[PDB]
Amino acid sequence: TEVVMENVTAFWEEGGTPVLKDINFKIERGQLLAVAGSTGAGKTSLLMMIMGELEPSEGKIKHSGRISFCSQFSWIMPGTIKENIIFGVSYDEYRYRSVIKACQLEEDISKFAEKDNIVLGEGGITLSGGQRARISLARAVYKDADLYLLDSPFGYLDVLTEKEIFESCVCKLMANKTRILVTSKMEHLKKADKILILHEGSSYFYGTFSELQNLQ
Ligand SMILES: O=c1ccn([C@H]2C[C@H](O)[C@@H](COP(=O)(O)OP(=O)(O)OP(=O)(O)O)O2)c(=O)[nH]1
Ligand SMILES: [Mg+2]
Repeated sequence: TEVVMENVTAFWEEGGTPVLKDINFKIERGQLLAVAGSTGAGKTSLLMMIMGELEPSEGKIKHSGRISFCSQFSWIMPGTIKENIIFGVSYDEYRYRSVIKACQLEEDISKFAEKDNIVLGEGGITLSGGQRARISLARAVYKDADLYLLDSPFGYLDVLTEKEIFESCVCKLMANKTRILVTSKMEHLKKADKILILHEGSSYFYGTFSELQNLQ
């Protein structure tokens, strides 16, 4: 097992409403967990618990290894698009090119005369929301880690682009890696090894897409 939550309850504020209530799941090494649910349901908070920024009041948690986290709020720091993606990690041409292809960024980059040395975050180019989201995803996927926490990374993307990048990046490029993906899209739940649907902190559903279809 790579990540376990067992009867986890947690609070951001002592004496408040629990942000997570009796949460249970298990991910084996290399599997994909999809975490779904409405705004405020506790999805980012669950990721924060895995990253150690929120401790459980009840229950047990297991996880080891390096984490790579992709925030639901895309961000850019001053520097080239290549510097933003490798972001202090050692550079390898093949690895970098595999990530930008999987994130459909080779298309965007090929159109600039400076190519991967185009400068971001310094008042020149103003990136679209979709461009910033794919750069942020690429940054998180480039990092070598044992666990990838991808919090709603497909912001500003149309449904076909989202589908293509989910398949090329999350399913193929990252096929060997333990992944938690916060997402609500049907294909992503169908392809995940397990699904956790949160509602107001509680487990609305936990199991597989097939199990949910069998309840209809
Ligand atoms: O530092 C924090 C983060 C969250 N909350 C609260 C706000 C909210 O009532 C609850 C759930 O927030 P979360 O960000 O975990 O929800 P989400 O499922 O990620 O919502 P969204 O889909 O809008 O990202 O946790 C806090 O009090 N403090
Ligand atoms: Mg969130």
